[PDB]
Amino acid sequence: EIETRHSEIIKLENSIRELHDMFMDMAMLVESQGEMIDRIEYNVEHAVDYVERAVSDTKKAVKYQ
Amino acid sequence: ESLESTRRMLQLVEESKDAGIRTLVMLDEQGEQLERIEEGMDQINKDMKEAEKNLTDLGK
Amino acid sequence: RADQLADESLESTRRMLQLVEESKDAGIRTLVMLDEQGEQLERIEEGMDQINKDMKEAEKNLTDLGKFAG
Amino acid sequence: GMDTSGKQAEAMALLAEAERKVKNSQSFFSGLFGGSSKIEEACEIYARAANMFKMAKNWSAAGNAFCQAAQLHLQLQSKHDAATCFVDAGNAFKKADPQEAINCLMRAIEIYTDMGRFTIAAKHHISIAEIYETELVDVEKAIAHYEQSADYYKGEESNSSANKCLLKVAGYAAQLEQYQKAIDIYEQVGTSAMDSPLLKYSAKDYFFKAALCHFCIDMLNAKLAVQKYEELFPAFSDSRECKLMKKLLEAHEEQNVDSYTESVKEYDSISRLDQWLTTMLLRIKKTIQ
Amino acid sequence: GMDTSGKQAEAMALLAEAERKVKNSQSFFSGLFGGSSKIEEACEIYARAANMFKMAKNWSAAGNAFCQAAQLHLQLQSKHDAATCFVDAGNAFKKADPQEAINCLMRAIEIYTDMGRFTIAAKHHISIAEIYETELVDVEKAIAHYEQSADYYKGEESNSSANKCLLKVAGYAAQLEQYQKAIDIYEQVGTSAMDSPLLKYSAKDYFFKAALCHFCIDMLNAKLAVQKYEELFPAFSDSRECKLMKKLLEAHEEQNVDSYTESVKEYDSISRLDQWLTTMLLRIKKT
Amino acid sequence: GMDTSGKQAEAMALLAEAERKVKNSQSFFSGLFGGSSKIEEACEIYARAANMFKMAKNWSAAGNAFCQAAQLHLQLQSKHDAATCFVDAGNAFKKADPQEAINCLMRAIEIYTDMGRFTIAAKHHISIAEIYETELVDVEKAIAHYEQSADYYKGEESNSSANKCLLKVAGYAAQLEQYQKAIDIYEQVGTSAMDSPLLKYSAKDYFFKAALCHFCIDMLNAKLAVQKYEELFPAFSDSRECKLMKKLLEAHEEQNVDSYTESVKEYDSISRLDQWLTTMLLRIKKT
Amino acid sequence: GMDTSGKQAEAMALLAEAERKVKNSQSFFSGLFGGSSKIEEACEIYARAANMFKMAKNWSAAGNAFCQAAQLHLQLQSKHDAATCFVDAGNAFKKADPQEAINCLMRAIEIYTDMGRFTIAAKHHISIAEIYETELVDVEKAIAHYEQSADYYKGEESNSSANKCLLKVAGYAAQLEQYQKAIDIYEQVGTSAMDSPLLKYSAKDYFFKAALCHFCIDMLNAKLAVQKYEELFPAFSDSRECKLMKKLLEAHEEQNVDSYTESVKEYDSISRLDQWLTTMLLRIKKTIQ
Repeated sequence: EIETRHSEIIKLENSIRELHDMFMDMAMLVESQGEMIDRIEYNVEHAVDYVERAVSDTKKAVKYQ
Repeated sequence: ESLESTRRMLQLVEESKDAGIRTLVMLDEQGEQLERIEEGMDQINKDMKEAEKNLTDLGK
Repeated sequence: RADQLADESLESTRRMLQLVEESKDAGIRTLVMLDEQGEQLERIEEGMDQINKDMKEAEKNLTDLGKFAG
Repeated sequence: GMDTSGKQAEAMALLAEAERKVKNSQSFFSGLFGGSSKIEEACEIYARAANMFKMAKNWSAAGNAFCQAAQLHLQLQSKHDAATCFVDAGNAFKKADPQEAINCLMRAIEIYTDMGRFTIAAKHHISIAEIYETELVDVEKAIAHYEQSADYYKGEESNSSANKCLLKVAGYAAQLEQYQKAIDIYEQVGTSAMDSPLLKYSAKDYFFKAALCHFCIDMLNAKLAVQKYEELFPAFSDSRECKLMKKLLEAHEEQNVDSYTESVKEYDSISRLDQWLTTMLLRIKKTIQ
Repeated sequence: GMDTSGKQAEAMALLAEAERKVKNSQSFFSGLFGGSSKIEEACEIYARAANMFKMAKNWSAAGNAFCQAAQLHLQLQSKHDAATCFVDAGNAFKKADPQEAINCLMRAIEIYTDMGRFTIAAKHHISIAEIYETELVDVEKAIAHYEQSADYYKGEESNSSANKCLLKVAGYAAQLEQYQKAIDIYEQVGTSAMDSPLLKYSAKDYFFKAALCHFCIDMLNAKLAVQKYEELFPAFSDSRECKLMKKLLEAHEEQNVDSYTESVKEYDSISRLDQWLTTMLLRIKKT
Repeated sequence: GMDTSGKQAEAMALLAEAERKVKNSQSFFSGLFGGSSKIEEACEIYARAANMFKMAKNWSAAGNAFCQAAQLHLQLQSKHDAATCFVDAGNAFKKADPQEAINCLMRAIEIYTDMGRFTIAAKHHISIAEIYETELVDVEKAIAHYEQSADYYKGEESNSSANKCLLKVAGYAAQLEQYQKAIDIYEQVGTSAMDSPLLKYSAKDYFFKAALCHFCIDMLNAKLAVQKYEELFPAFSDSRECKLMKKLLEAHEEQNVDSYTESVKEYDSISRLDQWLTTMLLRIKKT
Repeated sequence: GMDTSGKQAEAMALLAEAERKVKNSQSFFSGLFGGSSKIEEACEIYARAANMFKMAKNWSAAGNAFCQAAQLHLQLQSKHDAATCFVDAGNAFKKADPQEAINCLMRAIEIYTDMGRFTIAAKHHISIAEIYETELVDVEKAIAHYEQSADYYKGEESNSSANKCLLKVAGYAAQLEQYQKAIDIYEQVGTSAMDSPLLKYSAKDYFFKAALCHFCIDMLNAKLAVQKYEELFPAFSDSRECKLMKKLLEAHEEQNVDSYTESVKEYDSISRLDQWLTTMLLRIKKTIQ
């Protein structure tokens, strides 16, 4: 019995440590994704505003004609 | 030896929990953001389609 | 009293091993998932910036042409 | 604050300017017939007034100006812009007057679904249900909105969103409505996850819920459905929930309320409640005789 | 209910006005030569009619309308709109009758690959493959489409996308008593899994499967393959899987069928298996 | 490298023929009045000389070029381009001298708030607050910026960003010993987080911090506050935090330094503490 | 393959058409005027042919067609499509012959940095690096490319990518380059991570690597570095790695191979060693004397 418990404790130690590593990798990848989604948000909003004013100006110019 | 092993187990488990909670919070923020970006994308798509088609029709 | 000791100890080993395996498959699966949206969002990076450049240059050239005509 | 008072003063000035502008536009259309630029610029004035007014922190008149501008814009055969302004006005009214916000949001939903966009319509349906249930006390209309959103999602194979909507609908129905629909939805969603990529070990809970619903109906249906699931899903055989349910069944069989009470107490001691299982368990205990 | 009934009523109305549109528009083109605006208007009438058909819960007619709009538009010498109409028709036909959805999706993929875009083509290929797999049994077409999609993905450097298709193809090939393709794909993905900073943990699993399938041939070859993998992956012996394979090997060596089955049952008890692994294990035990 | 320093020299020369472009504005545009596009290309060369400076790691010169290009370009037209140039100048000034970056960012904030784009303005407000914190020592201006940005975020239902901003503000105010605002914010955020199933696990920490802040002012009402927290949330007492707080408050009834000293040492023996909690406990437990 | 046979047949047909189109180009530059449009149509057919080559598995032909189309296009006062086609040619040449892919990528990089987009330039720099190290047996250019990529990333405030790039370049240099740079970058990244809550639970590994780098040269300076680290970072003391380094250095002071060997073996028993740490341990052992 006790030998089986030693095997169990060894396995559990191993699993816990490798779980820790995996979780750290998760966190790193997730924060990277967050940063770069933020940059994409900025660029998309800028494109939205620029292109809206673009269409407005073009239609006004056509009206002038 | 088992006693200190379980001390280690407790410490590791609580640490993983504490960090994961913030992992989840971050993922929730990502999800929250994506819908706004999607709405903006769809709005620009509609505006561009209508504007360009109207201009092309006017060209005739 | 060793009877309940053995019972609780078998219960502990079974639950701990099972629970560890569930945590493990969960994590590995999710980690493998992450990369896909990684490169997908990379490729939207590139597509979007191409859109931006093309439309900006098109509009500026068209404004210049309209000024030339007028 | 100076910022506020100035923002409201110039907003009143701009609203008067826009009113006189639209009247002068009605005059000029016959007088000079300049086309439609006058109305468009009046709508621009209205939008600028409404946005700086919501920025002044005052909402109701902001949404009213948004609605007026959208109406006048749609008067010129422009739809998507008017519908977006409708959505913004509804969002503004969310904190001002639920009824007008709901009206404008339904207008936006109908006009969008006329356009051909479902996901936006389903999102607006979900928002309508959320606002309707959160502050106004009623479910049936919320149930209908959630069902419609799930239907629209399934129309475009959006399995996750429709799954969540149907699960919420089934939960609400089991809370108040009859149980057959809860049985069906819970069982279908649970069995539709036997091969989930991440959720291979999820459906269990759903089945338990179904079991409880079945047990809420009658003992015989409870046991028969329990067996059916036992054969259908082998893993449920070894679930703690299966043993808890069996213990409760055998205890209630002999009419010893003490056994049921101690069993539920022991379960609560091992695992915290959810505030939804406790109500059902209390209702079950109420009928021990 | 009432909404759907009214939608279908004005749907029949709109189709009547649409057939009138096409007929009188061709007549006006012949007699007056007004250009092509009327044809475009008829195309938009078809589009909105199909949209509101879908609103009316009639997928077959909506897909037919989408196909008609697509063919009339491509007859108007424009592609992207026709491709969109064809894919919409395929989506509408997905449920109910999907067979013609196959043909229309083939046409959409054909026009896309003619243009030169790949990712959407591979997505449509995998969609067709899953249609075949879910609704039909002709697994050969599913294999072909998964292989073509994987080829596209790998050609466009999308290694991850190619990997899933290759794994599915290997699984199905192993299912139909073919192991060489399965062995090759499994070992290739396992070896490409060596250096992944992330996937390394799972890099073992694929290899395991290979050994099992490689054991379907003989005994000595299984031993050679497993020892070669262990040498190539030093940590492979660390997992219980190598212990289990060694136990199976020894038990089968001396016709120790019982100990074989009890070892398998204990492995099942600690962690349950799936249909695929159980079937392969039973097939192995048959000899 | 060095040759790129020579080409930054000819890029000061590029700004110099931009100076010749403003000399055209002085005298020659009388005959080139239609050369507004000439001013546009002058602004373009301004911007590109600024970019060559930036690559040349001449932050002051790059910022000067950016500011000059923005000022020239903001001829009551193309305002968004001027705002982009101003924020670029602010980013360039972030390193080296950041003070004028504050003014340019405030101008961009005004332009955007004029346009109404409140997410961009609020993130810029966070930027100026954090540069104040990390570079300067003023905290009150950072507090005001955080309040303003949180107000803008909450305006558009962006609840999580406002919640984190208010959490930081409450922490700073607690460091600034204004506990009423801190307790208000912490109670609000905790009672909001407990609402939804995604954040209910966090409530314990917010409730503990609010309990500490309330305990700081009035010993006697601390017991009532913790009782209110317990009854409101039945699952709070189980948490080690509530037990520890109860131990500390009951020990404070009797003048025994040991009791709470070993309580805190034991708690730290399971996990390390942060500067905020350790400093707060050291300050409060002195009396 | 019949598919590939007909594919190559139509590819040859399109090549003949493209030859006729370059004949058109030379006849419209010297014989006609306004050929710019004609050579633009030539570029269109060239791009079609190149994409169909890529479909045809003839990677070299596709890359050559892309390069020819790009270089012809450069003459039309247009730069962005030139960049796109250069990048496409580099991607095509990635497989088969990648050497000219390096050149064409460098041309795309100089075009981009002339335009002003740096993140694109930096990602292409890291791509050039990775291809060079994976396929070209040479590392100094790898160090240079990683240095430029990190410079570009950190200049634009994108801290994370710069951090990982610097970590990788420093770790590689440690193996074959003077460890002073290894120490500097490792300490810098560790210090940066200490404050941030992200890597403050993993900077212990960076401190350990820096300590090993200090030890590989000398012992006394390694002792000073480790004591300074633990003084600055108190939570490093309880680290099992600190006990590991203490026992290793104590054994090395006594020059007892057996104790060091058994101690490293015991450390290996739990967790696992790496090719790099194994190499470092063997290298430091070999000079025990």
